[PDB]
Amino acid sequence: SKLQTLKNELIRAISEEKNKTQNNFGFRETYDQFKMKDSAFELLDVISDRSYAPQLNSNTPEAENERNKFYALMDFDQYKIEQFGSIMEALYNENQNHSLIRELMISGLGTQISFELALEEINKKIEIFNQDYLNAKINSFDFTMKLKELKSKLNQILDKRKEWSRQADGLIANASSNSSLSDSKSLAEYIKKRYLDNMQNARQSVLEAYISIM
Repeated sequence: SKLQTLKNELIRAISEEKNKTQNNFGFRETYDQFKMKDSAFELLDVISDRSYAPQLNSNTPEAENERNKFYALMDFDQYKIEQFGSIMEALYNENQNHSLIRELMISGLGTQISFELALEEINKKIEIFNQDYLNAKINSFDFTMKLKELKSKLNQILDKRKEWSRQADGLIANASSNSSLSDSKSLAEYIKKRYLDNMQNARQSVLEAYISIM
């Protein structure tokens, strides 16, 4: 079966992606939350009743789970997270950078949440469609188009989650050596000009991809 190949490919790819997002492997959050406890994580409440959405830096298990999505965004790579946290900490000095910091954390954490919801959405749709085909509600051509399109959305979200991640690498390569030694304004300006739009667009793209699967 060409069809069974396609479907199994997909189910495996979704699985591996799902294992990733988890596989801490004894990854441990540092005590200062990679320099973001008293900076970036202070500027937001948990993204995923809303009065009880804890501060993202708090000692609650829901804030920890959310911070763990940020670290998944950065592949549980502790020094990359630290290098990003330290630029956030440099920016936090001037309260006029705070809304940039918040915007940056929304683009990233937002990218990861939509990513993981989309993986789950794709999985659900494969299952529904397979039953529909098992129940002979749909033929193999319809099942194949659906799977192809699901597969294409998977590729869009992977590429875009990676797009964000490389934005973050660029900024780290430039600024994690010296951010707290730099003019804060120039550092903010650099980020806005080089990185912010690419980050926000990675986020929108992944978001719209997830929306288009439901």
